[PDB]
Amino acid sequence: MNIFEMLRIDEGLRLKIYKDTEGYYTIGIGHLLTKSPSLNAAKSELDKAIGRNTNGVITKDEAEKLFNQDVDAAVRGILRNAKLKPVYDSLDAVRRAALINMVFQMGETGVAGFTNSARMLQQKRWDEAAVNLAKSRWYNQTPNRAKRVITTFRTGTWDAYK
Ligand SMILES: [Cl-]
Ligand SMILES: [Cl-]
Repeated sequence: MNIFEMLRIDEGLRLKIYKDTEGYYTIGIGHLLTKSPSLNAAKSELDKAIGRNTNGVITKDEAEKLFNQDVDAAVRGILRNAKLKPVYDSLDAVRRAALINMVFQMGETGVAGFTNSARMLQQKRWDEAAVNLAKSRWYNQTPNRAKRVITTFRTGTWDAYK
């Protein structure tokens, strides 16, 4: 198991514009297009992302292309972030995947704010971090995905994904 598969499991694949758990316009593998309520605006962002007039629909390859960009962007974001980078460098390969997942989902900033859990992760207090991570809107809104992510940080294995 790796980051791509992991995220593919958490986000799914949709080739047609859809609304996310928050009600935001999305396409492919969790690619947020816009926070605006307008489908038009969404479609326009989509066309700009793909580089063609899509009319709200894309192919698998297109979706995968957005996905590769998005993962690349997430790692790079962590790496440039002053609060995140150290957390990331302190972790093993599996747990690094867990942190990338949260960032892909909630953005850097979002993640940069679990200040207390970050400290705990850096000190390698797994059980503690997992508890603290659970006290969050994140966990309350997407409890099943969140539990998968937290078990990965707790255990250091891919078990939640098997
Ligand atoms: Cl884009
Ligand atoms: Cl969920």
